[PDB]
Amino acid sequence: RQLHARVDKVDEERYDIEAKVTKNITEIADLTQKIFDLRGKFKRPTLRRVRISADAM
Amino acid sequence: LMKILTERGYSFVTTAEREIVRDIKEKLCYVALDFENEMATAASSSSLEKSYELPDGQVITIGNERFRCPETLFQPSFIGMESAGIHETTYNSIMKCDIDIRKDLYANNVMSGGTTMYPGIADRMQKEITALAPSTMKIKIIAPPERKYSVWIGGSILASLSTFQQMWITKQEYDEAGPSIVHRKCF
Repeated sequence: RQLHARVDKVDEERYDIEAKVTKNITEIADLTQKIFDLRGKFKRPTLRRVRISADAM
Repeated sequence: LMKILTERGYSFVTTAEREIVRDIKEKLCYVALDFENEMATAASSSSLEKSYELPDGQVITIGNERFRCPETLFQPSFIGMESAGIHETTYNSIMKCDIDIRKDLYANNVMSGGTTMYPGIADRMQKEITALAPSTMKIKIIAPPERKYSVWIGGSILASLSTFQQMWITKQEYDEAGPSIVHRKCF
C-alpha cells in the first residue's frame, strides 16, 4: 500500500514533469516562432531563384 | 511636354509623335533641386539645353522645358490640377497619422516607380518635406537603384512568400462567389 501511494504520487509526478517539459516545448515552439520571424526578416528575401531568364535567349 | 514643345515650334499630335514626346521626357528631363535658380540659368543660356534625335534625322532642342515639365510634380497647377504637389501629399500622409507613427514615417519616405529617377528628385523631396516638417526631426528618403522596377520585385517577393500562400483566391472560391470576391479576399 506504500507502493500504491507511491505510484499514485509518482504517476502524478511523471505526469507533472511531462507537463513541465510540455511547457518547455510549447515555449520552444512559441519563442522559436517569434525567432522564425526574427531570422525570416533576414533570410526570406533570398528564398528565390533569380536572374535565370535574363539572358539565356 | 507636348504643349510646351508646341510653344518652341515642334508640333506633336499623332500617335507616333505622342510616343516620341514620352521618349523625349524619359531621356532629357529632370526636376532640379532648386527650380527658380535652375530656370534662371536655363532660361538665359544654351549651356543648359539638350538636343534629342527625332527618328527621321531631325533634332529638337529643349531648354528650361526640360525641367518645367517634371516641375508639375511640385506644381500640378501646370496641368490644371488643384494640388500643392507630391511633397504636400507626402507631408499630409505623415501629418494625418498619430505622433507616435509620424517619427517613423518621416524617416522612411519611399520612392517607387518612375519619375523617381529624375535628377534632383530624391534630394528635392527630402528638402520639400523637411521644410514643412518640425525641426529636430529627421526626414529621410529611400530611393534604391531598383528604380521604376522595385514594385515588380515586390510582386515577386510577395507572390513567393510562405506568409502569402494563404492569401490566394482559389479557383473554387472564385467559381462559387464570382469576381466580387476579390474585395473580401485581397485587401
